[PDB]
Amino acid sequence: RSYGFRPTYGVGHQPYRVVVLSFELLHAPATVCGPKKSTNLVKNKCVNF
Amino acid sequence: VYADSFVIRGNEVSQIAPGQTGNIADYNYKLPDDFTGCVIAWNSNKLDS
Repeated sequence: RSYGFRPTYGVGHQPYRVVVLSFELLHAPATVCGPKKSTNLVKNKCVNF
Repeated sequence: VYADSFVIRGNEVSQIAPGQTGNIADYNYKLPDDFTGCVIAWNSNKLDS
């Protein structure tokens, strides 16, 4: 069956456009994430890794 | 449960719907914008003419 979109319809029957994103936070080689820069790897000291 | 019945001409049958205006949607029969339910119609030429 088909829809019957028309501009004269009121809010609630008008067509809307929707996009939904999906994530999954498992243990795997990461490929995409936010903008940040790394730092030199220190060792044998108490740091906030 | 609401029920109603009346006789009209065929040319003004498609006009029986929310959001319509004109000959039958303004002088004879009007329905609200948030209407819910169903609409039933059939031909009755052989017993009403």
